[PDB]
Amino acid sequence: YSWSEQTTLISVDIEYLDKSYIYLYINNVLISNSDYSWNSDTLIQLNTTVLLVRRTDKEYLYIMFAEGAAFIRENLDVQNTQFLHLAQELVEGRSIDGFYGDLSMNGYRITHLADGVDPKDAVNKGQLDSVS
Amino acid sequence: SWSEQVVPSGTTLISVDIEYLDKSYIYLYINNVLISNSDYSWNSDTLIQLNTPMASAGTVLLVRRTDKEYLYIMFAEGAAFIRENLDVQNTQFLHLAQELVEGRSIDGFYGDLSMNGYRITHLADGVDPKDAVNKGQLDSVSNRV
Amino acid sequence: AGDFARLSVLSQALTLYEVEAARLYNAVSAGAGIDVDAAQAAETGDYVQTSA
Amino acid sequence: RLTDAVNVTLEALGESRIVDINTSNPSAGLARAALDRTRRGVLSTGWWFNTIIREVTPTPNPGQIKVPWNQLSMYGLDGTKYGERDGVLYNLVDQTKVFSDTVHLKVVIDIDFEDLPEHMAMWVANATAAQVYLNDLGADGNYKSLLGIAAEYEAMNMREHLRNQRYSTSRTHAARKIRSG
Amino acid sequence: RLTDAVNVTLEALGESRIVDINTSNPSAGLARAALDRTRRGVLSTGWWFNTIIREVTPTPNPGQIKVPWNQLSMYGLDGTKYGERDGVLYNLVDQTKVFSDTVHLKVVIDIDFEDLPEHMAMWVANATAAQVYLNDLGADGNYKSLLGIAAEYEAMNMREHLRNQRYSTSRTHAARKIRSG
Amino acid sequence: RLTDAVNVTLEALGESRIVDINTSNPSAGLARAALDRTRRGVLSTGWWFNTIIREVTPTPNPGQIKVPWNQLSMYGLDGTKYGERDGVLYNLVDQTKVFSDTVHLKVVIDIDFEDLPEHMAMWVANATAAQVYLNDLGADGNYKSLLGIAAEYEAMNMREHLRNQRYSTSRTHAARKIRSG
Amino acid sequence: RLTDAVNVTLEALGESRIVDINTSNPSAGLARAALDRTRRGVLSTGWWFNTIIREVTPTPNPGQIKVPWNQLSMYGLDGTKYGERDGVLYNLVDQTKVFSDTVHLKVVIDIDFEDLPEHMAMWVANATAAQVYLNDLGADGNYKSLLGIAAEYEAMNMREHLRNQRYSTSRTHAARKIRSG
Repeated sequence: YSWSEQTTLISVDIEYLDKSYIYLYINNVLISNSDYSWNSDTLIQLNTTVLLVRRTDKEYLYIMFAEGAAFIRENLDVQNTQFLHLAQELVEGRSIDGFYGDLSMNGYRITHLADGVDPKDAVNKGQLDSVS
Repeated sequence: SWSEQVVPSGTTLISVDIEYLDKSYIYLYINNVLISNSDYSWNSDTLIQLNTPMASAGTVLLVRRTDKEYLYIMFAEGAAFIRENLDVQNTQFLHLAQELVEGRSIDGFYGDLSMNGYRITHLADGVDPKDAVNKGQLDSVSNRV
Repeated sequence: AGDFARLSVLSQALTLYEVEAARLYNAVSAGAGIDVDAAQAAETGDYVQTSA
Repeated sequence: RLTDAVNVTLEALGESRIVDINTSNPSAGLARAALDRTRRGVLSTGWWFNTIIREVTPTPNPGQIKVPWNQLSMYGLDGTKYGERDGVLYNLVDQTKVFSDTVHLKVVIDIDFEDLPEHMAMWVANATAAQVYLNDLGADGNYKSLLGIAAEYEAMNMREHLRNQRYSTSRTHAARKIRSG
Repeated sequence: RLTDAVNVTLEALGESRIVDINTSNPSAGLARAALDRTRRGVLSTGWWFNTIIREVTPTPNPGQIKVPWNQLSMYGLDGTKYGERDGVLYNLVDQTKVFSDTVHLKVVIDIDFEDLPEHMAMWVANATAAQVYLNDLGADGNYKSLLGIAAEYEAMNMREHLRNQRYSTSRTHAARKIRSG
Repeated sequence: RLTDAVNVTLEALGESRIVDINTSNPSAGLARAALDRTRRGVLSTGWWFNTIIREVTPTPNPGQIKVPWNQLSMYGLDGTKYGERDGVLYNLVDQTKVFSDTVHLKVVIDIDFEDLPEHMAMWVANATAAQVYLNDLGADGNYKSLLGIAAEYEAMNMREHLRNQRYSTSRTHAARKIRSG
Repeated sequence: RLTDAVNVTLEALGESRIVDINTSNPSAGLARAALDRTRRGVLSTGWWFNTIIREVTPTPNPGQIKVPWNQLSMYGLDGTKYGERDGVLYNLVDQTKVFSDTVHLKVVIDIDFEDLPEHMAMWVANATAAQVYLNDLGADGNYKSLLGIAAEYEAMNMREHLRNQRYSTSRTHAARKIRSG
């Protein structure tokens, strides 16, 4: 609901609050926003796999209210949409990039683990059985 | 949302830079050990003084955890719907999203996690039988066999 | 005694004035348009653009 | 005296003078507010009837100091800068509110408009009238004349301040004079 | 005090001043926005109330160093260019966010409009009023008078700043004084 | 911060401030575009938070170099002039795109409007507002006042740049100082 | 970038800027024509991005020497006047098109408006806007302000050109340096 994975024109079906909130990935490589332009709100044209990841900033409020400023009903909706989207990428698992504590998952197994190479990485039993 | 630093031994003044909504929302950790609120006092808004100076140099951690019990501003019971009230109410949610993203607030998962073909890197060595293990301890088994 | 005291005060003032005179610093005017990034190096007599 | 200042301000605009201060006239309260703002702005700098040198010790075991007086500016006699947060003393550079030892400082208190010297009060009243006229009826010859009157009263106030505070050559001449004795 | 400055800006426009806080129909919000912008711009340069981070040793695992949220400008005490990116310290010349050694930096913070000295507050209010008047009522003699008043208040602020920081000659004369003893 | 700059630009014209950036207001997008143009034009010259010294080697057997970063200007530390054609490095005088050895160069990157120092951002915002006012409502006293404000913020930015970059007499004095040691 | 400069010229005229490329009803074609003419005129003089034909030995059978198509000005390194006629090298003083020996000439080429440094591009855009404004809306204070902006950008361009070409004193001091060693 917050990320899309799919040769010059790329469509953007996921909603966003700003164009700069969308990061484009080609073969798990990030592309700077200076290398492509937005033809429309649902079309990205490159200068010359495709993954789109949204990441709303969490340092500033998107809509700042000021005393003596014009107000419309949609301002509250957009302000709420900011937190809604933030929770969306929180759920999709593409936002959290690590942990700083001990996970206490009670009697549940983790699936689809890539084989580690650095001996500090975790290991699946696809290698344990081979060793055994 | 949080800050970690190594301070020399004998330091009592700790300076915070985290923009908190309440003084009770700031948690002080010394060497990964939680410090009771009775062991330190707030000299000012951005200064924490320890009752007893640290005996030895250690790491100081200043995790913030927003109290997600009730809405900070309840509009139906007297809030005037003004600029600062809305700003603080949205700031609560923004802060909560911040600590949730930093990843220091999640303790465990009650379900089957799925890394989807991605390694769980930088995993510490297990100590308990129920704990997970890394490739480092698989090396001993490979060598013995 | 009074002459010695006056001489001491004058000598201290002279020392302070010499310290003030020994101070060296270059003031840069932004409105002039001098290329400070290239004028700072100079030394060997380069061609630095200025709007003055 | 305050009523007289408000009447001066009203005369500058050309409106009707008031005889009862704290009335319901819209321009009466405006004059009082402008006078208060001008007074607070102008007394911020140290004068002879504003600056008092005081030393306050933290009453409890080393902690906060609640700043007394109606302070306007607060200079530190020692090598520290002081502020005023939440009504208590605050170290601007150290970002702390608790002090261990006694602090010596020179504080510029605020003076009510009824208890300040005549020249200073006239200067404040005329400056307020000039500002109000400039804001209301625009900048013209009347504004320049009011500014000139305010400047003359400012010169009188400066003369009073210099007379009551003897500022002579008595800083380094003490060393050259005590030796001759 | 914020309402007082908003009323200053309203008086500069010739409109009736308000009493209730931020619950007024007339476009006084421009006054608040201009006041905030002017305050940030003026406080951007280092003044006598700015903090210092004497030593922040980073933890090797994250590698990033937190900076105060209300910071405005940062200057490294040593020869390094520093800035903010995502709320943490940033190396401009190296384009990196990680640090392995201690950093001594001087940082300028932002101050709320009810928590700053009287002279600086008056300067900010008068500059905001002048800017709003220039935007709305044009550039006439009133704008010039407001600019002059703001310049006078800026001069008073500079006087206060020089009073708090004793900028005497104590840099190279220290060597001569040590030689004399 | 960008919304605040756009609001400053709108205030200069006298229109209504916006609270939601990236809206459908015709003048909102104009302000953002003018701000971006002014920012790119002004950051082209080297500053302390733009210039980074980097060396890039041709990754394959001697061929083209794809230039990274969001470069604005590109000076060459060696005796060659560099350009940027089709997103890769280009030798302006040699008219070639393939390099044999590693190249050392000083590149001036571009900085987004949300992550630049306060003084520089204020200067850019006020210059954009002045330019927009000049283009829209013509050249008058308001334009000159806006230019003066922009010049003051330019002076503040220059002060910050000179403070963070220690530019002292340390070019030829090293030869006359190491010999005395 | 070309559309950005066209929008600069449109803003100078006070009209609404466009987004689509060269598919606009309003007379923005004059902006493009003036931009091209100004770019060619400015680039006519030698800048730091201009090529050199170190040696072109002609084949005796045709006798003619080809020159770059996008050339603007040509200067012979030796004492010969050169120019273009029918796309080949031409001898002005001899009025002949054939050559029997090698020629060392310095040639200035033309650069597309999306392929030139930022400062020069901004100077060209602002000069085009000023010229279009002078042609259409007359010569008022806006024209003078645009001319001043163009002059500032030209000064920045000159700064960049002097930075890229180190024009120190290394012509006659080489003899003294060789004598010293």
